[PDB]
Amino acid sequence: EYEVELKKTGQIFTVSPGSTLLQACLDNDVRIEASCEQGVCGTCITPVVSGDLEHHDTYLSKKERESGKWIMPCVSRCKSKKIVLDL
Amino acid sequence: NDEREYLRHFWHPVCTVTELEKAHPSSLGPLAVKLLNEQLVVAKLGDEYVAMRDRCAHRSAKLSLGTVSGNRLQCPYHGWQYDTHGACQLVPACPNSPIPNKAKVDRFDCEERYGLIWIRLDSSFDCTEIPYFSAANDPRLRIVIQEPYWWDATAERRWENFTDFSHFAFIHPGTLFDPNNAEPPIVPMDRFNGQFRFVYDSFSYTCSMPFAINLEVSKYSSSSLHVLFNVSCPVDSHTTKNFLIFAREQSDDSDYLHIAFNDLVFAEDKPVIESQWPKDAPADEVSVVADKVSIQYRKWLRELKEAHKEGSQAFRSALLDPVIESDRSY
Amino acid sequence: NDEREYLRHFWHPVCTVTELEKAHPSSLGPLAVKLLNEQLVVAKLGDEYVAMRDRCAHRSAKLSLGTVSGNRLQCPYHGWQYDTHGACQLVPACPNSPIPNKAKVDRFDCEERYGLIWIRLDSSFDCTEIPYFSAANDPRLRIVIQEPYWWDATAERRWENFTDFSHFAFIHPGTLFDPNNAEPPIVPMDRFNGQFRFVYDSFSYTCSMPFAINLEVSKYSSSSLHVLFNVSCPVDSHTTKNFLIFAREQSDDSDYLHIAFNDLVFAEDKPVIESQWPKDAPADEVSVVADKVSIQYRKWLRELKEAHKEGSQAFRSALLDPVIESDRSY
Ligand code: FES
Ligand code: FES
Ligand code: FES
Ligand SMILES: [Fe+3]
Ligand SMILES: [Fe+3]
Repeated sequence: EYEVELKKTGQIFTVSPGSTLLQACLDNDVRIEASCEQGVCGTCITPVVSGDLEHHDTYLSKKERESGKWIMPCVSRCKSKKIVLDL
Repeated sequence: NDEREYLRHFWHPVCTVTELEKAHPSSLGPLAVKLLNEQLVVAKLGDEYVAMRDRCAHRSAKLSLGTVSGNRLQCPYHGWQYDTHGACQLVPACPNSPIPNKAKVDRFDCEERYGLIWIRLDSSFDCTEIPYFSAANDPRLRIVIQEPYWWDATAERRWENFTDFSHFAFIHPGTLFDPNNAEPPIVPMDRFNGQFRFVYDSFSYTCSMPFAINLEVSKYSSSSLHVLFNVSCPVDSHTTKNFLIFAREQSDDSDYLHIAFNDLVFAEDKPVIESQWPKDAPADEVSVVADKVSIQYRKWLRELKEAHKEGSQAFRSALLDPVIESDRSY
Repeated sequence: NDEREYLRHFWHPVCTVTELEKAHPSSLGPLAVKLLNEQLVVAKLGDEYVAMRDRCAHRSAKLSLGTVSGNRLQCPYHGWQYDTHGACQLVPACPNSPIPNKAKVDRFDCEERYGLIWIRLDSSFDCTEIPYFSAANDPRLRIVIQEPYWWDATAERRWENFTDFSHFAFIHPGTLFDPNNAEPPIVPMDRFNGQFRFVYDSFSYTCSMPFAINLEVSKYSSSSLHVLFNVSCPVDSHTTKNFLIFAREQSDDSDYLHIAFNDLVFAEDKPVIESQWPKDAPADEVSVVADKVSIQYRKWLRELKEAHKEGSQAFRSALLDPVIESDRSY
């Protein structure tokens, strides 16, 4: 019910249980685009290095979802404990 | 201008067969046409529908003001004749001199199907086919080919309107809006064999990418089925020549009962879709969950764009690799 | 490009009120308008005249094709509705989904006065006000609002024609020329409150910059007043939508007597001012002494254009700092 995360910029922070990964990111001053803040437009797509993922979007193909290389932070989350985004 | 270069690998419809036969009293053409800003001429040379650049290699006159002579297109100015490969075979002023090797105009893949004439400007990836029309061959079905209709909108925007669900209540209240089934669903979409496929409840789409839609409406199979086939010719950056062919089982009624109805719903869309600016969809449009089809459509066109830059094999994969989202089996 | 950027800080008239009421049968609008190459839509939402960019945030339809529903402007395509702040408050396709935060369109300062609708595209310098019309509120006078008249000419050149004293003998010989007043005076011109002020004998000009002109005339034919308020709207690089309101003390005669006269004066100007090329006056025009009004006005605009670059306060100073040449007080 809590997750940390890292970057290629080294920054690291925590998603309190009431937040979207996206809101966590913005709260910590990560520039990350958004529009359909439900999982469809796809502009918030961001890339993943590590971590185990749950998708709730309707943008990523089943194969894209099964590759841990992408995530839509507006609606998706991490069930692992850490997740590293390549940003 | 080369954001639209990938479009040259696809087959595009440029005219109806009856437009070519009407064009010139000979019934062989020539007919001038414009596709992705290219100026082309179409003509029947022998048993072939031939498509060349509408510009003669000699003094740059338009072959579309010429005439078909036997199996050749004859320029109207000094009478040069061009064969089905765009090579000059007769220079009337020096019939005994050699024909310069450059005496040649570009030729393009030109094939008829479904009653329309399709042109493929760039065949070098050898991996695109003419869009799919479900109702051809099926002999239970009467097939009508409406006159082409022209919109001041792009093939992408016209495409998206034809596959749109959210807009019935507002543009087509009198003609298409079903007030009990008022709100649109989200449906799984498959990529298969270069086509998008998705269904409703029953409407079944088979959208051969980029610009063709094949819509099979059945009345829960009880009554009888109706097929709409709509394809957009990207004439230039702002314009579409749009083709609608429709087939129906129930052939006992008047063709002009349907032609008027189609005509009506198109007249309802045209002024809205033409109003959209900028004409090409910029990156600041805000979507919501009902827009799944439009987003998925744009996702794939971008991939086809990038795949094209990478080259032939990349493009073949992008277009033909299956991407199944539903339970239907292939 | 952005050499006209400073003009966005002023209030400009886009339409008469009747034009908006006439535009759509509801009498609430919407009405499309072009101001400095910007495409906008104007509508009466509740008690407010609202101005938005004429471009939906969903898929970019023109909201001017839409309809006013409640206190919102409803898009023609999928019926998103926008409140007085340009925020979408209803997405008909997913009513049980939250509206995206980017689901909004740019809104502009929009205010009615004198029977016209005014828009201010840029409010950041917060120091401009709607031009001054001397005959509003004065209950002794009968005000008339002519229909907008369009000229293939810029707002700057329209203004210079209206305050010009040197053309009467040639363009308006039989309608405004005074034989034994054939040579124009040079006059004191003051800057007050962001306005040019000057008189001539009387004729008392109060020109709120950049494009408004308020001319009071205490007739040598009456001992009673007559007032001309003319304001050019720059719709694009080459054209203006021009407004004329006039008030008169002797209110007993037909409105059309004067309407026909004004319309005839403009008819005499129009061809000549349209012929002026380039549309924007270049540096190689050679002024003379009698062009004092032309010169001071180009000078003030040039200063204002510079001031805009150096930021908010330098602009507010160039507009509002007073400069007195005559012997009057204020
Ligand atoms: S913001 Fe559009 S899908 Fe996440
Ligand atoms: S231009 Fe074609 S023959 Fe001279
Ligand atoms: S484009 Fe305006 S609501 Fe869809
Ligand atoms: Fe439609
Ligand atoms: Fe004049």
